[PDB]
Amino acid sequence: MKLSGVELRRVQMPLVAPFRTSFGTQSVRELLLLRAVTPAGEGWGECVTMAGPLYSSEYNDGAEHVLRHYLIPALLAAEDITAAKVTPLLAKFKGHRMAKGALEMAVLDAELRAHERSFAAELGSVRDSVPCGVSVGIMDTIPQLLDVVGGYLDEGYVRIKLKIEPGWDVEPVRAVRERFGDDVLLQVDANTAYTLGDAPQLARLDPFGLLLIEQPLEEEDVLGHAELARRIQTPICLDESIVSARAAADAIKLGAVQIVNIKPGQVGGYLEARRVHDVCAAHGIPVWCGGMIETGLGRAANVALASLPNFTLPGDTSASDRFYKTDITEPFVLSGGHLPVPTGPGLGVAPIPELLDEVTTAKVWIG
Amino acid sequence: MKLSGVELRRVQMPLVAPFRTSFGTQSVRELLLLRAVTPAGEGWGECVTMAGPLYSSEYNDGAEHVLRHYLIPALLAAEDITAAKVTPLLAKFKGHRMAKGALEMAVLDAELRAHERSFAAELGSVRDSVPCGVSVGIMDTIPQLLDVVGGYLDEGYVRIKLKIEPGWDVEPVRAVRERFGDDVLLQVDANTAYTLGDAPQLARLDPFGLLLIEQPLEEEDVLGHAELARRIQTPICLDESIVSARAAADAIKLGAVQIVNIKPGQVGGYLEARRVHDVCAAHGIPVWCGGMIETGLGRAANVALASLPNFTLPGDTSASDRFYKTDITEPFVLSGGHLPVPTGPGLGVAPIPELLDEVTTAKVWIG
Amino acid sequence: MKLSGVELRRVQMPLVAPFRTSFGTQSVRELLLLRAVTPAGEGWGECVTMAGPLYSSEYNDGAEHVLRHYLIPALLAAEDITAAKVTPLLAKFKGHRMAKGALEMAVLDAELRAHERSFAAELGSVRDSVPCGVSVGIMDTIPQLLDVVGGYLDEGYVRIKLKIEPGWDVEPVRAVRERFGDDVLLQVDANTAYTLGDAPQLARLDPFGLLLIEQPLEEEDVLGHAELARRIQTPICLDESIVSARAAADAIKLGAVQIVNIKPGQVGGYLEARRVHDVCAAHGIPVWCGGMIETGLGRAANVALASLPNFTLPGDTSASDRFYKTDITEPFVLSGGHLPVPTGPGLGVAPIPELLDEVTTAKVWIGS
Amino acid sequence: MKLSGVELRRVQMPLVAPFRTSFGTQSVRELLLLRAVTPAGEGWGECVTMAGPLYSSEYNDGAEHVLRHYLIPALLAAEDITAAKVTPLLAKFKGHRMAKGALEMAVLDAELRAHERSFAAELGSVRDSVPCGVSVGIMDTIPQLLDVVGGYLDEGYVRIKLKIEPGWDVEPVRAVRERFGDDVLLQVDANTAYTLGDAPQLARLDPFGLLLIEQPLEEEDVLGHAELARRIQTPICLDESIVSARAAADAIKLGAVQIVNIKPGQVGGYLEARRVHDVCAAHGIPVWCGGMIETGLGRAANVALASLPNFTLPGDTSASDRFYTDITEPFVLSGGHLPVPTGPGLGVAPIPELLDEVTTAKVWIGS
Ligand SMILES: O=C(O)CCC(=O)N[C@H](C(=O)O)c1ccccc1
Ligand SMILES: O=C(O)CCC(=O)N[C@H](C(=O)O)c1ccccc1
Ligand SMILES: O=C(O)CCC(=O)N[C@H](C(=O)O)c1ccccc1
Ligand SMILES: O=C(O)CCC(=O)N[C@H](C(=O)O)c1ccccc1
Ligand SMILES: [Mg+2]
Ligand SMILES: [Mg+2]
Ligand SMILES: [Mg+2]
Ligand SMILES: [Mg+2]
Repeated sequence: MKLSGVELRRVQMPLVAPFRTSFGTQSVRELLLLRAVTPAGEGWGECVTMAGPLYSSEYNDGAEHVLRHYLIPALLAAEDITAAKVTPLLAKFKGHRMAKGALEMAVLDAELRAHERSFAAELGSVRDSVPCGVSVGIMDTIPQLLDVVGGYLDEGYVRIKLKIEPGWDVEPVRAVRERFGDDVLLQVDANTAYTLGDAPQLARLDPFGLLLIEQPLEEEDVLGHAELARRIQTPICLDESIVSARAAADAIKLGAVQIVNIKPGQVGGYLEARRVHDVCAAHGIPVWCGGMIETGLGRAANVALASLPNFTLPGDTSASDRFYKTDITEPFVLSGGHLPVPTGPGLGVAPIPELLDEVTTAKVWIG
Repeated sequence: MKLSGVELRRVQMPLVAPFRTSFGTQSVRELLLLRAVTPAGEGWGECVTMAGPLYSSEYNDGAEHVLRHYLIPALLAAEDITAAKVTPLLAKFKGHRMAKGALEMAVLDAELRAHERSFAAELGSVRDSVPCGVSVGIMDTIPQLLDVVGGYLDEGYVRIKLKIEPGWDVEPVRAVRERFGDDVLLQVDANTAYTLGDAPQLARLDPFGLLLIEQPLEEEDVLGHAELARRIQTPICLDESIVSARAAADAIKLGAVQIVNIKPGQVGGYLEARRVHDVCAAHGIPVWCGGMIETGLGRAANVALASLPNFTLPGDTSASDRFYKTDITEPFVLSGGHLPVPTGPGLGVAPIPELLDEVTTAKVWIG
Repeated sequence: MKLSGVELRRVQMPLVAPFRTSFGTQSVRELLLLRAVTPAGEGWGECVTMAGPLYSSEYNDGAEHVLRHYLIPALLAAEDITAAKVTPLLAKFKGHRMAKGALEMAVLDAELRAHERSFAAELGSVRDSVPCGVSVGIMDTIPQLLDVVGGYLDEGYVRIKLKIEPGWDVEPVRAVRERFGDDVLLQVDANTAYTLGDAPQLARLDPFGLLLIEQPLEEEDVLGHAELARRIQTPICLDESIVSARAAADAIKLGAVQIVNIKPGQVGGYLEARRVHDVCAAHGIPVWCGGMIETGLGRAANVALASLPNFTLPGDTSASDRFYKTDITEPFVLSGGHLPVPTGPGLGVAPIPELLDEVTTAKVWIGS
Repeated sequence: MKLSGVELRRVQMPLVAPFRTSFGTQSVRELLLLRAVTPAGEGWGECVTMAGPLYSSEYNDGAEHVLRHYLIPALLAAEDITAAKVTPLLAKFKGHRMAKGALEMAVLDAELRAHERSFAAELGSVRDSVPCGVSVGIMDTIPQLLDVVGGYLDEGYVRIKLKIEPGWDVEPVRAVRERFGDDVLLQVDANTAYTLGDAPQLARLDPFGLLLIEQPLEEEDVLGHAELARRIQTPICLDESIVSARAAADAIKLGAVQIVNIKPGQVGGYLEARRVHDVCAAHGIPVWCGGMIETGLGRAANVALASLPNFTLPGDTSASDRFYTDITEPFVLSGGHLPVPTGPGLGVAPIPELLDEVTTAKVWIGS
């Protein structure tokens, strides 16, 4: 396979409801989409960067620049290209895992469509549907949270994940546990908002039987997470820190993590994502799939990934209408708390051209 | 697809020269071959068991029985099969990794042929050819050994591996180093033939700068290998002990292994073999591909596997003519110390019926 | 003080000689300069990013973008500004340590000039001049390397650092040792080019008595460096991995490093650089100052930093004419293998406008 | 800058009420004050030594002697001095951290005023006010204590700290918890009064939700503190043991401490105090600022220091009217907080009428 070129497309899609996290409230999602063109056909990738560098150092403009001037040219200059060979060819470029992963996603989509093989087949799926949780952001009031959580439970989601913050942590959890019982799968995500010194306060969440606390401390404080694991009873889940299979290996060796959140864009592609799943499986560490408010493209790839054997916890693979009234692909519709693994070649979904054009704010061809 | 059936075939192929290890001399390789047939097409698998349970608990007759009465029936009874689902379907059957791996190899060959995809593509190859070492057995004299080793170096092999045993260790290595110099990649394999108490004698191998010592102690004495690593300087390579990705993870955690020999049949298939490669890579542990005097079928899958990124030491992926004057497939011919990674769909090679029938001693159809 | 604005100036400076490292041969150094303007006066900062993201994830264009659209706007919106408050104000922007460090450098220059205090005073200098080593890149032949090393020793540099790479390691070190003796302070830098599996080959460096092997493995493989340290004899020095005081603390706790290279831009500024120095001092770990082929501006701040008490090994603070025939500032001239710590307010140095304009390829004003 | 001289002053100041700790009952605080004179201006330093060697080996008379005959001469003999060079210049004198820290304090005030820069600026303050706790000494009865702490809570203090001793520990804590509730920030300090053999009693303090136990065992028993920390559940805080940044580093490496009390005079000055803050911060260890019943001079420097980012627990930086009247502008509590001074240097200076009023001795060491 020789890479003919890549179309970078900048897309803006409005959310049905604002989503508030430890670093801001967002009403519209700005995305970066890649259409890789090979003699065999087209392939699509999605970048999980956002407008600004508030979640990680990568953001849309920087991803677009590094892709346009380094990564895509490097692949275009290669004598032969395959999805597996993408990593060695872009290795001399330090960092930029989300851009690399988006590019690899597009390459792998094209490659697999050429072989009439799905992402689920290539990654090694063993399930035909995946159980799906939902991630509920920070709310302004407690009743407002209880209402949103009850609505999502009525829709059939099998797990609730609450974004927590200093000043908004023990109370919601208590409110949700009191109104909805102890049998609901409940977990929290802190987005690096705490410090090892906040260990007593986080221990106040022990009686509520959460499945996990996701990334309480800073991205690079792996040892601090191992220390925190000794002081609380809720299992520690790492997200922002898990950027590679080697990173998961090291965090496990150090006792810093008991459950791993695999974000394919964050680890540099779905291939590395499978590798993270595999090392965690070898060490007895459960994994689940993380979300980034993706379109149907990334959502489809994520459902494929989430059907692998060591995904023993429901992922952040919600339905399309949880974020978008109109997805740019075939919509993902919740059925009994589950999503069906796509079966078509490649991603099993593709942009609907009229819908994609209505949300396209920019496009450029690199060739 | 749905598995339509499996042709189980017993093959007897004579070796160019006897091959002697700490547990016996092999002169005729008795093998078990599998032909899986689906509506999509054919696939070939090879079992690496031997006639008797001298290397492991698995042997040809026992493999045939467990395949015929448990594994193949279980796969035939599934509504849908994929190479990835072979492991969950055969999970209720404890053990029998080599038979399972052969069955998976045949299913995967058929699956990949249906998609016109090579083993190298599915496993994640990054090289078009692999560098090849050779494994030299125990000899009667030192001059014999020196002549055989020089003959293999003149053929262009890039690494020499010496089978060692009590009474045949320090002297052959000294002889090889004195006759051929310090630049030859040299390593030894003992096949569990030593004991922790023999640690001083193995330390007598320190001055010669071997790459590794392969399986000094027994299959289950992993802790003993960690102790041996504290007592000797030559890096320790585990073979018979590496039966799964979890086994490798555990041995790495215990400081029992610094280089891993991946034998796909021994770990239960090529998919598990890739998982072992990935687990080792996350821990900084180099891997290389192991041999079992396979035919061109297993040899082709081995070359594919050995082209993955963390196979950073030359494997036991020798040419066909080091073992067989003919071989049942298109031969693997050494060119500049390298073997070319097959590019055809599936294994990229298939049996030549004329030759295969000449060496078949039994065949049965299970469907 | 409120920041009135920042001038971003892009500069292109030709090198006296090519400089080759594990990721390329460089003939011209492309730089970012920041001119912070406050009611009290001016301050200068320098970014240590390079043209492309070959050394780290940050590169010139990306640094300029994040500065222009996030960091400088964030500071302009601050009611009160001090160099110390730069870190909390930019905390919500993850990463971009080199851009942040350049901005903090400019703010700190302005603040210290407003208070008539030098960088050396603010950082805690204890000596008036610093000893200087030199970093020599990969060469084409061994004789070329021997000639360059002898020439640099004749200039009076007190330490030699050789860029090493797979295939160009044991031989250059053996050659330098044989010709120039056992008393030359010698050390090597690999720029992440090796792997734990390459441990035997790096052990072949054990007899030549190097001070350190700098960053043999990847940035994020800290455990791998501790394990290499168990298998070899030369002390392990971390460079690319030391991005913060917390990073240094963790590497020391894990046994991954015995000597730390402090690159102020790499850790996000000179205040964090001091913090790294203090952490390493508290654990008995020597530090030395790292270079990024900076102008006289970054060089002045670097010698100031390198005059702190725990910088007990010569840093990559070479003289100006080692890289540039004409520095944009007053030059730094080697005197007996030392450079003098500036004494003026702030950096103790400022760009000479005729010289700076000759090498300026772009400039933009971001302001209120 | 060339030190012109230092005026040594003995100050005797009445406390609002006696203050009792496990090492004695206090009725008047005798202190030692320093007036450094440089050509650029004046600076004031305070020594935290007390009348006798009851808290540490340093006491007022001995501090004055080592200053008058060794430390001040050494600084006077120097061509150029800066606050930073004070430590290297007095380094050949083993020990005497409190005297050196006071001398450094005065030199730094003079230096900072000469550059019209505050202490908070040099140290790197990021907050304009700091939250203040109060330290309550041993009382004669349980109700007597409750009146004192309730009065301190009515004044607006945000944390209550109780001095403990053999015979005064579980009971005062139970009383405060039941009378004043579970939301009061409460901690205890033993001043080395217990042993590892007393570990059982200190385990009885676990149910009441204290923030920490300050210095249970002797200053030099760091290992015993790590042994204790395994055995009890309330966090361990070290005070007397933290005498340098290297000492905090060593205690953290040994697991002997999770919260550090930074006493600038005890660690040898405010510069070292900042270094201790930075070391703990790099290790994820919260710090808080400690008091030594200082005047407004030490109180101003302590408030500045306590406004650095890792002071995440309210320090012993109580209001001036908790002990005194003060020889500077009093520090008046506002909503449980004190304001960080903004003037040059300390931002405060003695009011001559009040300073002379309490001065018992004066001597000039100079040129
Ligand atoms: O369902 C979805 O798509 C979202 C789930 C989600 O919260 N993703 C991550 C996280 O776990 O931090 C995230 C990342 C950035 C902002 C907000 C959230
Ligand atoms: O090139 C080849 O196929 C041979 C390499 C080799 O020695 N394989 C293994 C081993 O490591 O014990 C083996 C195991 C059992 C019998 C014979 C060999
Ligand atoms: O003398 C100087 O300024 C340079 C010294 C030096 O080598 N700096 C670093 C390094 O350590 O790799 C570096 C980083 C990137 C390119 C080239 C060098
Ligand atoms: O509020 C204040 O200034 C005092 C707080 C305090 O108790 N300081 C220390 C200590 O922690 O042991 C101390 C030292 C000497 C005597 C009495 C107390
Ligand atoms: Mg998360
Ligand atoms: Mg073997
Ligand atoms: Mg370096
Ligand atoms: Mg105390």
